[PDB]
Amino acid sequence: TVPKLYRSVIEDVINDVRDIFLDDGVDEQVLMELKTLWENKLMQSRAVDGFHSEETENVVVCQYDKIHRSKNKWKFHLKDGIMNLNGRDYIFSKAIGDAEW
DNA sequence: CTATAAAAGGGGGTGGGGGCGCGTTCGTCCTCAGTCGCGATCGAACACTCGAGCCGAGCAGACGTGCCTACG
Repeated sequence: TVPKLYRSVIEDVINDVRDIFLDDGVDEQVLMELKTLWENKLMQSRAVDGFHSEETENVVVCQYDKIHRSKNKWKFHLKDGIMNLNGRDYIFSKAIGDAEW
């Protein structure tokens, strides 16, 4: 669920930045060095298992719809987020958060 | 202990008042036509002169009538 999105968006940004670099004048081997060392760093971080491998706190970043406060109680309407928990990573697109302050 | 409510303090915004600067209007300046005083000449009248002409007086005389004497 995570490497599928990572492969799709890394090939998306590669096939978009091809014209960006060749309109800024550099060799295609420089583009290849970008993608190659970028997957080297995904090897180095050692959190998700994928392709180039076979060849600090818990932060959740996201977006919100509404944060509601009924006096003590908080209600979070979070959406489109990438969680990093227990070392590993997960994705979500919706989250309801009940919070006692 | 944590949450909610109420109270107090601080900050911001709006309104009012005061001060300063722009604006207005009449008292004070600025010509300019109509008229006064004086020389300046001009026309009308007035005083003086001078001669032309007429009139009266005056005087010498003539042209007559009457009135009176030496000669035939």
